[PDB]
Amino acid sequence: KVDSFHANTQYQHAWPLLSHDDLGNSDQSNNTKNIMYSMYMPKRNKGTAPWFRGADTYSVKYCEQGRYEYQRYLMINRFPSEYKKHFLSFLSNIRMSSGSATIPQEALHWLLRMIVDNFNPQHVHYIAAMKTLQSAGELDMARDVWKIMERQ
Amino acid sequence: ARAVIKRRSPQLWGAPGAPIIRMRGHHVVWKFQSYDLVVEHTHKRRNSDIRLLHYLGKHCPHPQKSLWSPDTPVAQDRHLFMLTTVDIDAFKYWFGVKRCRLSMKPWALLAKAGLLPPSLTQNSKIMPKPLFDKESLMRYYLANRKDEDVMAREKYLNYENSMVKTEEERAAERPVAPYL
Amino acid sequence: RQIRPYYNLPSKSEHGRKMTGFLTPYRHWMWKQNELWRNV
Amino acid sequence: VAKLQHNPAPTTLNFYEKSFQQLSDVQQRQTGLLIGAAVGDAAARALDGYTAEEVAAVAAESGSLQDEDEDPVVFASVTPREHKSGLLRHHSYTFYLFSQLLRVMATSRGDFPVQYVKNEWVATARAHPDCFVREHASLLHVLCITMQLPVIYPWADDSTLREYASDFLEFLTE
Amino acid sequence: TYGPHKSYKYTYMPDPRKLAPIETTQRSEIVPQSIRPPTSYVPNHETFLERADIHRLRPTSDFKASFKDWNDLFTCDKRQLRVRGIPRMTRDAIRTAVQAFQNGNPPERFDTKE
Amino acid sequence: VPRIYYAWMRPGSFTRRRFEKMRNPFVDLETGTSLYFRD
Amino acid sequence: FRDVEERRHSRDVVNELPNPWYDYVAHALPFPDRDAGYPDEYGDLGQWRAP
Amino acid sequence: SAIKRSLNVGVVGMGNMGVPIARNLGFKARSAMYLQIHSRALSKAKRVCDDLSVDGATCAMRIHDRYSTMTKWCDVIVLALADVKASRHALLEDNESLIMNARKGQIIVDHTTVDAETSRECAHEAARRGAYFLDAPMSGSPRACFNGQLLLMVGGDAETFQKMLPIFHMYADNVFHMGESGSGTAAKMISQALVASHNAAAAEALSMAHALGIEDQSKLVQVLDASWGSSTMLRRNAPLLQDLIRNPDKTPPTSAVSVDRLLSDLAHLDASLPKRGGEDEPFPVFDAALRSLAAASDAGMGDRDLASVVHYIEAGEAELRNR
Amino acid sequence: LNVGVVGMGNMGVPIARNLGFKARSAMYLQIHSRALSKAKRVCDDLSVDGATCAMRIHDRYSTMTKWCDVIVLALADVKASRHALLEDNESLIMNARKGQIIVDHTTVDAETSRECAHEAARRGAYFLDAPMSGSPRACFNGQLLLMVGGDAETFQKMLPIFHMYADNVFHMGESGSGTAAKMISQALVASHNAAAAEALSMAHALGIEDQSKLVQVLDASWGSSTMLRRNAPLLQDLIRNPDKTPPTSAVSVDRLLSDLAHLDASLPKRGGEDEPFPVFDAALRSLAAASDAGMGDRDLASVVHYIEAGEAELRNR
Amino acid sequence: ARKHGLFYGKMRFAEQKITFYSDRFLFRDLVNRREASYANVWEMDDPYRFLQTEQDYEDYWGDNYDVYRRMFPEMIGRTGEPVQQYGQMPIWAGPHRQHANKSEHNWMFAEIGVNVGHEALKKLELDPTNEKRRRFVIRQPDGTLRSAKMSEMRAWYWKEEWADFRFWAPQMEWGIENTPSQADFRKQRRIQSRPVKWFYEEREVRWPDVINAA
Amino acid sequence: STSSRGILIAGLTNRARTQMAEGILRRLTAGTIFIKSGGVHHESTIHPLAVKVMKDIGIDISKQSVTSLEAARRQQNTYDVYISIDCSYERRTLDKSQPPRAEVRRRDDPVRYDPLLVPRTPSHWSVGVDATDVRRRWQIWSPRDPSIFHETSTRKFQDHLYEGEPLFMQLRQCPWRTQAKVSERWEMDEVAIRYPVERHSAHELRFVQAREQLLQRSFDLLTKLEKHYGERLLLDRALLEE
Repeated sequence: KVDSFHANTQYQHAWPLLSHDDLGNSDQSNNTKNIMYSMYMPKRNKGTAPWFRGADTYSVKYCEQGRYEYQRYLMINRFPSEYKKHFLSFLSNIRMSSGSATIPQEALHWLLRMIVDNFNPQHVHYIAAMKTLQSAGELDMARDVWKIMERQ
Repeated sequence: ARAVIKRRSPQLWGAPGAPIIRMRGHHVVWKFQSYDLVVEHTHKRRNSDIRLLHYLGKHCPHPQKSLWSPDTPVAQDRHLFMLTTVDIDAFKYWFGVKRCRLSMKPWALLAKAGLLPPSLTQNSKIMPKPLFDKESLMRYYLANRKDEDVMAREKYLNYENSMVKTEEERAAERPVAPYL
Repeated sequence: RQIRPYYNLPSKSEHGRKMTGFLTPYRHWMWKQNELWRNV
Repeated sequence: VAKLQHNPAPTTLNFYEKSFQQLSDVQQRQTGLLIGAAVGDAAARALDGYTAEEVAAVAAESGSLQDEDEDPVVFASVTPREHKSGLLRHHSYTFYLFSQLLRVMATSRGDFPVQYVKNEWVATARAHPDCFVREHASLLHVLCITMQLPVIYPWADDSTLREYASDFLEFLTE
Repeated sequence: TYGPHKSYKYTYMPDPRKLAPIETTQRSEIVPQSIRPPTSYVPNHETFLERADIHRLRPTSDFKASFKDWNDLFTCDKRQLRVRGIPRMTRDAIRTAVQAFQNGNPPERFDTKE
Repeated sequence: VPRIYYAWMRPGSFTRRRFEKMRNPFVDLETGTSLYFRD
Repeated sequence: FRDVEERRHSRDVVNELPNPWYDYVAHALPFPDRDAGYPDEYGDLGQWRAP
Repeated sequence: SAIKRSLNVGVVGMGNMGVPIARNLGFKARSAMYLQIHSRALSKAKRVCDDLSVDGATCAMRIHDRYSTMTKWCDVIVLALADVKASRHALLEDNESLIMNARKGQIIVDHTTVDAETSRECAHEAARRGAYFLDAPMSGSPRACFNGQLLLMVGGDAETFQKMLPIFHMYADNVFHMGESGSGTAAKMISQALVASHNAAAAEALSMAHALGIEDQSKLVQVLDASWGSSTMLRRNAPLLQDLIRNPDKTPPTSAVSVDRLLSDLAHLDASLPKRGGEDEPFPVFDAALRSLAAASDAGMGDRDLASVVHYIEAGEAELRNR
Repeated sequence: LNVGVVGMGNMGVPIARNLGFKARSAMYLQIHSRALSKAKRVCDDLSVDGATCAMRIHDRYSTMTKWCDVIVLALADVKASRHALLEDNESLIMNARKGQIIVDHTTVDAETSRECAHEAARRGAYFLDAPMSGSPRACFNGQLLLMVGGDAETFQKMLPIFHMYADNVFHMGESGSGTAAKMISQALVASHNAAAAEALSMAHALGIEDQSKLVQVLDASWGSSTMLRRNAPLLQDLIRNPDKTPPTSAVSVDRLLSDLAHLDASLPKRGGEDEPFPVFDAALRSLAAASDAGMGDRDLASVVHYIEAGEAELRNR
Repeated sequence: ARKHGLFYGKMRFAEQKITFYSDRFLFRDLVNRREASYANVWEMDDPYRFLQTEQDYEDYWGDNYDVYRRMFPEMIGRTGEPVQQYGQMPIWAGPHRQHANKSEHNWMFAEIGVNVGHEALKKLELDPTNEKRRRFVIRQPDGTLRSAKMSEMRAWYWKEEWADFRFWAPQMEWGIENTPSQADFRKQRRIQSRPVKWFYEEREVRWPDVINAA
Repeated sequence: STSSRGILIAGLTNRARTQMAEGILRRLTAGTIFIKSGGVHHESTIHPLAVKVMKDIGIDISKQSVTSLEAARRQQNTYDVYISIDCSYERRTLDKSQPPRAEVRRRDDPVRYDPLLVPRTPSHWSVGVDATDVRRRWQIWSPRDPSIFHETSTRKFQDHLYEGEPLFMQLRQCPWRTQAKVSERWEMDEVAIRYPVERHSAHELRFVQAREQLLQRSFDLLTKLEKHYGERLLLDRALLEE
């Protein structure tokens, strides 16, 4: 009896192929009669409607830009005390001895973080990195440090 | 370290303690409950505006039917789906360099992704746990022991470095006739 | 947490904990078997 | 046109059956070279050493066939003579040495120096000395290994392909 | 045909994923549930239950009559355990003791009530 | 009054003409309609 | 355990296939390598908090 | 030659047990049938199609109001009506009846429980026409149809039975080939007799329990189930039987399978048993169950559940006294 | 606790063996017998096969009752059970303690259980009756049906003891409902066997040849029963070859009729001159006709030949 | 499909974007795209040459046609991407834990963080040719690790409901107007990809010198 | 005249191994006892290779039928034996289109493990539920229900696409094997699905070799059941000699 009572009061037969709109306008057949009804709808909705920007695309620059092309050169300013603090911290991190919990690659990593943070590594930082990597036996990494200096 | 301890949520080694991957829930009926893999302190901070250290991802514990069945149907692609988003780079950062802790529920969830081995508590009820004998273990080790240099080089490749240049690459990088 | 099996040294004290926390030498041995399976 | 499933017929036969539909026209042949080489080698494995008269004898002996059951030669159930191990149970040494080059090419993602695979091939040779002496410096062996290279760039002039393959042929003929 | 559109297979144009089949598989397909036979230490389910009873708020020993046999105790899941009418804590204690026995840890723990 | 009332009942529209027909089954649509909304 | 597992894994063929999730880390840097469009350095009509 | 096509399967009855068959076929066709839905009331047929479509089918559906269109469209037909009279009207008696108008190779299956002679005539005239007829009485509730758990006792050509197994397995779990030409009807007849006997036995047993003073009906059912004697009919009717005995004034509920249904089914047995010359009375307990069910039906309780027999055992005995 | 077994018939010795085996010295075991040599033999056999608890052997109900806490009777006949429980001078229930428990497993009348329970309640003890159904091999293996009727808390106290020799133990209610459960179960078994005979005879009359398939059809349909599932494979041959004598079985027509003989006494009145029992009475008619034909000890599948006689008494009476 | 009493409308433009009459370069781009585009594309044209089998034809055109046409807005010869598989890392626990990772459900994981999850970069982030794909992974209920299919990968971004039935890229003009012209991180990336078995073994590698054969 | 209330033979499919086991048990018991063989998925047909291989020994299972044991699940407490035929959990593959995987070899191409470090399943342990111990639970959430049609209804397996869910299947557990008096699990590889390249002769040889194991297993089961009930069940005993 429940199935007998529960009839299809919800759905309606689909749209035929070339059917019109509920306002009577149509595309490719009814032209300049079609009206725009986006201004009758409420100005704001408290949650995106199923048709909210469903089809939206972006420029091809976004998908064809190279990597790191968008980074703009801005000069970060900091106090001289901050400069001294950060330079000493980076030098200590570079000079941290390997073996226990740090691996020799970490000296090069900490040299590169100086660059990525918009710091100018000093000749003392370069000397420390080369010395530590040579003492660890990473001569190729030492030459990599030299090449980083030159590229800077 | 409180005169009267928080009886219902005790911990180890005080606050805020080491970072930990927990599977945080929401104050919602189970019917909509979903979890989020977050990195946080052992003693949950509900004082600062910063509740957690990093948001690794989200997990939906309710299976969803495969909406993608027609697309190149592969073996058993119609089984229900359990959706999850995971930050693998941040997870590797916090797991490796920061040596944070990992709860068993997140460990089991991540073992499904190929990022970690099956958990210690994901024990099959069938096989009993092993029984060890020093003599048999020694016999096996001697029977097939690796050699010093191969063992050391495998360890070095796994932990210390993986970009070791060949003689050919060193020669290619080596500068050429003009020398300027 | 630490398991207190019924068969370790009991403290015959009525002013504290009724079971001590020591253990029989068998419990020492089997605990290693669990320790090793955890170590792998 | 879909028939009634009185039995639990499988929706898809192979994992990559539907994946091969999603390959461009040229990519289908690019992949087909490698997959067909593997399939042919795996079909020929069971009868690798058999002479022409012996394969004919196998075909004659296996004379029970249904409508389209199978041809006895493609994956013959005849017991092989040499017991092998690892992949050699299903593929020849030439294809063993072929697959390592395929893997190196796949991980390399395009053309690459021969040094990326010199050592893989040398380890294979050290592992299987008898097959190494039996098949090394052979025209068939070298050509079978080297048919791969064009798939790195299906349309390149003969000069480009030959200069590219000169290094691999150098090492395989040394 | 039933629908007004004699041209459409489905008159209501349901989403083609409404009709997508849903396959299924049971945890039994993956792993079985073996039953660990009673030992001399806990010969029967009542002994198991009284051994599991250690806590004053988890009176597992009050429900020896809630299970028919060793296998009935060991096969009943959390849902049937609740249906039989057991408190939350006693239910969880019974389930955890059974699972520990399955994993190889018998119910051997010191009664903390005193 | 609905929010799309004006689009629905704008004179000369398909919906407005249908309403006019259903209100008077045998009007002359070219001249039998009303410009205004007033009832 | 490790040695038996490693010999088994090497002798297995399917698991020799590469795994992008376990093999490497991609972009361990603090910032994206390309511009996703954001940020928008301009307010909005409903927004009074300009800076 | 022919053209690749999807076999046309039609469903005729659509009673309580007819529409579940169509729903199962529509859900499980997977676009291989182009199902047909015949009904005397085209409103009823269209309602079935609309509900099935909104619930979501996997095949197209065609509504039918008269048997000629069904004959010409369907390749296979399944017919599940209420009464043997309606089955006869559809299959043989009507001017445009299916069997009387069957095409070469067409297949017809009946699930309505009809008489052995009716099935024999249907199969014989179908064979004359050249088509094939399988008499496939079914057992199981509409709930069992929804779950896909029905018994089918098919009698007919083994070739056609094997060909039609894929369609049967869409709404019937236990499908057996009892033989040919009425074997299924005989099996269903025996099953109905057994059901009646066991229902009477269970009613008497639970009355015994109440009289002896047992109120733990669930525990009694458990003991019987684990013990040497227990029937599916007792397990089915036990709760209702106790609920109905304990308060004797309570009117029995109405169910799809009813006393009139059993009586109509057993009338075919009364017709088909032999030894009319010896007045065919060798079955005492079956006679007693028939008596009690007849008393229940005469009591105006013929539309209710089979459990109503409790209130009418003694009425049947009084009728026996009146002999 | 001290549990003592007194029955020691043919079905009682397995109870004593199982109690001794599974006691594991956790509960004390007592054995009583009418003759001491038999009980000495039983204790010797149990010890030779393994005895965990010291066992004591009794010739007298006085010692039996004044020593043990639980008494378990597994006797042969109602008269023997009544002798043990009430009418004896050293009667167990008469001399019962204020707290000891007595259980009876022999199939006695509802009224017998009534007097037993009433006297136990008078003396302050708890008596609950648990008629048993099964085979002696089922007792050996530890499978039995016990349907106990009595106090709920005492039943709970008795659960562990029962499981030592029983698998399926149920509580049918208070005041000796176990005997009613056993009695009604037997009546229902007889009725289902009769109905199965009818169905198979009718199938043969209709001329359906393949009974192998019809057995599964009936088992999967409604109205199925274990009695059909059991007697079908024999009945098929027995109806097509009515000449062969039905084979002997442990469960017999005489046993069913003896166990049904308590129904008349347990029912309220027979003077109504009518049967409020159509199916059950029809089954009884055929069972009695089979017994009077010299086929009493044969199988339960013999109802087919005497169903026709099951109508003569209905017509004449 | 529609429901009762909702009076659905019609959408005239797929998206809100600047018209092509507003710029000389947008006008030229549209003219070139139209010339490279069809006007009416049928089941026989080039874009459908990937339906090489009659079963492919029937399954594409019979049902789930909406799904197939919506899997990608642009018109290509694939309607999807091939799947592949990944190797499972060695479990040192062994057969004690080989039973894990087998479940009743497909587990899908999609990567997030910086450099991932940007809508503007969608076509580049799920492009197989990109070194930095989003690395989706599916674990099957039988423990298999596989990549994701194009639709599963595309389901993790914002909805995109439109199609292009007339632009077919291969017929773009070439050689008249369209005549395209032209640190050690790349070496380091090649080193990363390169096999490293040589570390265990100018001392150039040579074939084995056979000893048993002498 | 037997004391057994029946024996069930559960399987995932009821095509080849369950049918052959039913035939062998029926022949050995000479039809004196009830045997019901069922599978979880009934949408199948008895395999012609199974029929031919059973004929080669003398039993024709051609009359039997593929059916599921849903009816017997409601009565599971009455049947006395619960044989369950299934594949090994180690070689099991959820993809029917592949040969079985390799077992774990204990103690050189396969890696052989230590029996102490990787112990086997103890044989004295019983099985609670195997793959053959499940029951189908059909369900449907129609949009015609006004509570399921509402936008915020959780009776769905999706969101934003449609409402409700058409007829779908789910498998429940039936942990009642142990309720039976004799429950056993028989480990046999699949035989009803042909490997990608197999030839009919080898596909039939697999059926034959599985028939041998089914025969021996049924003989052992009947011996232990004879010891259990105490009666004689190997009434035929004509096949074991060969």
